[PDB]
Amino acid sequence: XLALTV
Amino acid sequence: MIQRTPKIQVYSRHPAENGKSNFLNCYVSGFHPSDIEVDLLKNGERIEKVEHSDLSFSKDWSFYLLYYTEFTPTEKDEYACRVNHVTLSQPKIVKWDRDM
Amino acid sequence: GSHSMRYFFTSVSRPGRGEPRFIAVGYVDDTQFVRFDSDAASQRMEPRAPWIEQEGPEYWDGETRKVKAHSQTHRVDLGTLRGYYNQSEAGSHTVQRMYGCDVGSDWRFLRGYHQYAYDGKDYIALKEDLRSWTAADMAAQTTKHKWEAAHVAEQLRAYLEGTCVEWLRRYLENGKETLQRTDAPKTHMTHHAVSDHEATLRCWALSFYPAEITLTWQRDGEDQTQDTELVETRPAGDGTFQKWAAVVVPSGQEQRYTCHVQHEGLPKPLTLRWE
Repeated sequence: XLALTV
Repeated sequence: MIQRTPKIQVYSRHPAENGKSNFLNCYVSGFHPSDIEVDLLKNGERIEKVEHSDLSFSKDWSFYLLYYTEFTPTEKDEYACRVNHVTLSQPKIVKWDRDM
Repeated sequence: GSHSMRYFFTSVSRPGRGEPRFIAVGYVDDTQFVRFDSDAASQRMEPRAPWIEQEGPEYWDGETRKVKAHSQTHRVDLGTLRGYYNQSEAGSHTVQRMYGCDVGSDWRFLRGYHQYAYDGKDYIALKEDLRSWTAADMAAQTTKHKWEAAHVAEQLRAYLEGTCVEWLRRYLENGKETLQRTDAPKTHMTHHAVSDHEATLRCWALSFYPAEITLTWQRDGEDQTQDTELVETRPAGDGTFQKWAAVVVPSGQEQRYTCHVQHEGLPKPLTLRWE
């Protein structure tokens, strides 16, 4: 329903 | 760091009528950071049965929250919302005005 | 009409007072339907709309796993961001992320979005083409390089054009009574003397849905935008919204002033008058 770090 | 002041609105869900149960809302919007103290007051005293919405935010990233409780307006009882946040040098009280 | 689905995530560090506080919420248009709060006892994604309650255990289990995974990734982000900006251990910082999709009237994919902020400022955003990134500063360029090397946009695009739009369509069908409804504003204006020479005119719009509305004052047909106090559209708490606009006017001039209300639920824009 919902689907990574900077 | 960015800081944005809460815009505080206190109001009833439906038009207030003495003796008719209703909901008292304190809506705080446009603030940053999210850490905030919000109390509803009845005759200057903290109301205990208060719920609030889940923390969310607007397109501009600023936060908004709704604090609310069931109440029955009367003639003599005075209502208000008290908010503190890093942007306010002292806690700010906004009084409910049913004649807006 | 058009519809949107959006997920909103906020993580706030609180150094030496625990792990970061993470809150997630999901919305269809202006109606909330789920929440997760990392500080709460349940540790579950929870329903916040009656029409999502019928979703079965795989939805609740899978969404709780996904949202906890989003939380972990923001915990890493808070550490990484403090390094990028050379910030000290002690102070509290905030990462926010939003993503989701818009569909048109045919409920086909229209636009997709995926944006992050750090300490209240744009950090990095997926652009309209869903293939490239807008990075707002030099730290966010470091992220952009890593996300391009890792082909993040392609994985996002597939979500936003596929899964996002499928679930939105599902919710629009299951929660139709709530979500495919328009409640036209009940409008009026109030009048109160502030002294013997001036009066506040306040234009009200009540009980409306969705939240998008425009309230404006005119004086002999001319916009009074600099003189208008417009409050933030606010929830009544029952699924509808309210808003008001006010001007303070010389007593006697009330009939020059008109309030104008635009809302998708109105067959025609309304003009309210004092005569």
